Amino acid sequence: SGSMILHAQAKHGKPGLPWLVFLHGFSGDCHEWQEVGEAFADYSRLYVDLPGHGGSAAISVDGFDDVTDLLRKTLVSYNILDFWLVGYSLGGRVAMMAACQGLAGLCGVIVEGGHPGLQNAEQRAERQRSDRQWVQRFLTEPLTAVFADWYQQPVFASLNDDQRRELVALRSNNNGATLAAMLEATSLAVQPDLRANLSARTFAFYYLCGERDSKFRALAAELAADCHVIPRAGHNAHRENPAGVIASLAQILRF
Repeated sequence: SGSMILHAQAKHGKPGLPWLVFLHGFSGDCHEWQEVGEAFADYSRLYVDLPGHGGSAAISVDGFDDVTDLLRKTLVSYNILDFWLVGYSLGGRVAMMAACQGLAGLCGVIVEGGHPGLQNAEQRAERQRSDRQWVQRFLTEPLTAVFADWYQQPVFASLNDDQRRELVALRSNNNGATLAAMLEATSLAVQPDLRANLSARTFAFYYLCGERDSKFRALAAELAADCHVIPRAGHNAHRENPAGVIASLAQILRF
């Protein structure tokens, strides 16, 4: 279909300052990080749509290598030469994979909710089982029906009914086929265990955790990261406490 890059929204800041390149989570889009990112009016900001999502819905990938290649291509096309990657959940995993492969111009990586990888064949088989079942639902069921159950998952337990309904309605603005393909392609089941790579890193790496997010606080500690704990926040700290996340990002980026 032609020479492709990822769809993204660019905001230009001061010349000489780095770009902040933001990566959303599964089912989301490039609006995910804008409430937080637009606080950094002096930086340039790139809000990327991952394959299968937003304006990148028609861009398919077979795995992380394809995603990393597309991200690299996109950065080159925008002439982004110095940048931070900031990723939430799947976007955090994309950021870690790309940084570990190696990206020219990378200043550092900041992750919220990004799993560094499973550690044995057993955990992987089970995540593969779970992801395959979701994939088949996204591939065959009306999106609203799938998302209705999606938001009943334990990670969303802290939500109320109005919030769940809102999210179901919002995320039903996606395509099921492209979401399914991306879910499969970048499944945690096929991701390497990045602990060794992260330990041996030559780039800066920071972790943000909602106070209530015990799962990712534990994972951040496994990565020997001193997590920036965001008060009054759970599984999506940048959404639940945007001012707190802005403060933490300012502490990290500006010093």
